[PDB]
Amino acid sequence: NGEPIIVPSQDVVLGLYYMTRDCVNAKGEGMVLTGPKEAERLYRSGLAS
Amino acid sequence: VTEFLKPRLVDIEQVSSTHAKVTLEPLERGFGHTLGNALRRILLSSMPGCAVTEVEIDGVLHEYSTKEGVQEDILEILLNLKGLAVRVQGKDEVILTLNKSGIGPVTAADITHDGDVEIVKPQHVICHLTDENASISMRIKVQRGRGYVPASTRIGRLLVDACYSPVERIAYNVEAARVEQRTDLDKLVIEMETNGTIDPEEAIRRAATILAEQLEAFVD
Amino acid sequence: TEFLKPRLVDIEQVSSTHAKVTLEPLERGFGHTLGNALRRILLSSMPGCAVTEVEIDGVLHEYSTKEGVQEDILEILLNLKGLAVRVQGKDEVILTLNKSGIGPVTAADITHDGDVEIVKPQHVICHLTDENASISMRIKVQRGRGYVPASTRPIGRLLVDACYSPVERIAYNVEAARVEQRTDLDKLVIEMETNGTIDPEEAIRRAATILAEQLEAFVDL
Amino acid sequence: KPLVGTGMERAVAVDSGVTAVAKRGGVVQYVDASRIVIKVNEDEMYPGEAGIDIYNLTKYTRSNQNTCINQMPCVSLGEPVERGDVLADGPSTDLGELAL
Amino acid sequence: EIKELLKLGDLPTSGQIRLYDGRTGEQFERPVTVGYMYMLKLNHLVDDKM
Repeated sequence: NGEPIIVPSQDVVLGLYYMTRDCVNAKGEGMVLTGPKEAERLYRSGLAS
Repeated sequence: VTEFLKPRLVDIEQVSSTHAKVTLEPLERGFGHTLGNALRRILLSSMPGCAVTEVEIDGVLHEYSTKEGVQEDILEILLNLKGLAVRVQGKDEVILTLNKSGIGPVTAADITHDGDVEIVKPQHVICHLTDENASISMRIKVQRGRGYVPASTRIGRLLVDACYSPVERIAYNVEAARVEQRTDLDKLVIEMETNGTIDPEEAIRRAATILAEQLEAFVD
Repeated sequence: TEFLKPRLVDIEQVSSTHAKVTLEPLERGFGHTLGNALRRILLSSMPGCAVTEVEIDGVLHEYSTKEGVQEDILEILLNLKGLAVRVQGKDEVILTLNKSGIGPVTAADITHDGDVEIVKPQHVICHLTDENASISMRIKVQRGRGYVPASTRPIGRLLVDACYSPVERIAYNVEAARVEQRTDLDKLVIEMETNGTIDPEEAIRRAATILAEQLEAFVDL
Repeated sequence: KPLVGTGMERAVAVDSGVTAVAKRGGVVQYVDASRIVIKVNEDEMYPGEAGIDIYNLTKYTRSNQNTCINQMPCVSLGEPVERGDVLADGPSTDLGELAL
Repeated sequence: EIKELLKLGDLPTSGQIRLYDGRTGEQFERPVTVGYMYMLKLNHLVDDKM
């Protein structure tokens, strides 16, 4: 058929799904950022969820 | 004996003036993580520098206010000021003034010249004037500190987050290395991007120096 | 733009195998950095002594028995694998054991040597169940670090895998301090459980020395 | 031994026949890594026999699948034993229970 | 009954505790199930198959 044969599953899918979920009143809510690098810095520092 | 492997091969790639990749080989089992995590933590949370802290605009009175004559909003102006790199030579606090009249871009080059204040990238865009008659004036506080102090914790003036450290991004990876008849060794790769105030290699030097200094009463 | 420097402020001893060390003061974030680095260095790099070779007068291999002895030769080697020795003036030593009579044979029966001391004399080695039985052996002890199986390096020589590491459990904690008149200083407490063959303060000094010598490379460019 | 079990381990270990089970009661006289000697109680003797039970154990013998069969004692000098008691363990047995 | 035994042993009655990553020293975000289990080694050895 015309479908791709390489496809992630299992732990990759669960990790990407958890990574992109959304909560309410988590730590760091309401900030305005300059870009993705600021988000990475804030998350790896420990100042944001 | 008490001798451990010391690396012999050091490789540096300069992607940009503010972008570096460093490779070190060979290490002993487990030492790549040990060095990389400590270096990353120090470079991320314990580096000193100068940054903008507080701003004041005569026309505006609140973060949600709207001023006629400017295409952008107050939030965008604060966001642009948040990423303005600068150096201070021999002081700790300083106030800067910006005035411009006309229609067109408003750029960091327009900042009034000072003696102990140096601009890193002059072609930095702060504002835009749609109308010829409109004009904007402001004052800027620049201080000294460490790490990253958000404005929320600090709690007609506006406060913005302060980025004292010159590090924009830092990351590392560990791979396999095989000295002859010993195929379980470490190879360390480090990726760094700074804000242009200092060179990334120079920052790595400061990080290593600080770490080696803080443990000095225990080394026998 | 200056940092205060930590110092040793306490060494609390609980027993012959349990110790606590206190470092004071630390700046923001340095407690976890130093704690994790030291925990990783301590669990893999400390040197120590271990048994590597065994001789027994009548035995040819470990898949056999001895008349009058309760245990197999293999069980005897397994027992011998867990003997703790402090060696002072060398990296090699050969100990001798001779015993007769009914009863346990422990480490207290090993011949006394001036430069060698045994930290657990009650360590049980084997048993004798007949009054006419006797045992006689020679034990070779060396120094090193890490884990060296006998597989990766005369009929009668018996080899045993050597575990040189004297450290068994490491934990650490970070707490608020009250140094001077500030309110942003911390203290780091390290708890270690060992086999009683290494002094804790020397271990901390050796770990710090290893870390500094490793860091000397990044200072240059 | 397993930390969590069902209670059927002793029955399998004993009915397998890989351990050594005492025939008559008494007391342990000589114990060794190859031999066990039991002195029989008076109530279980016979008019014309000495009263000594001798057990020889299997040491490092290959099985049908090229594995190892070995027996080791689990009784001490001078202890008393009743009939139907485990005297030594075979492979995969721990104090008379099946241990895989 | 399992929870009563756990409470007698001075352990949480959920079976989950907090863990830390041994490479960085950082704490995992959710509590993890930790316990004891019986495991077996089978007669399928890679030394006999390569």
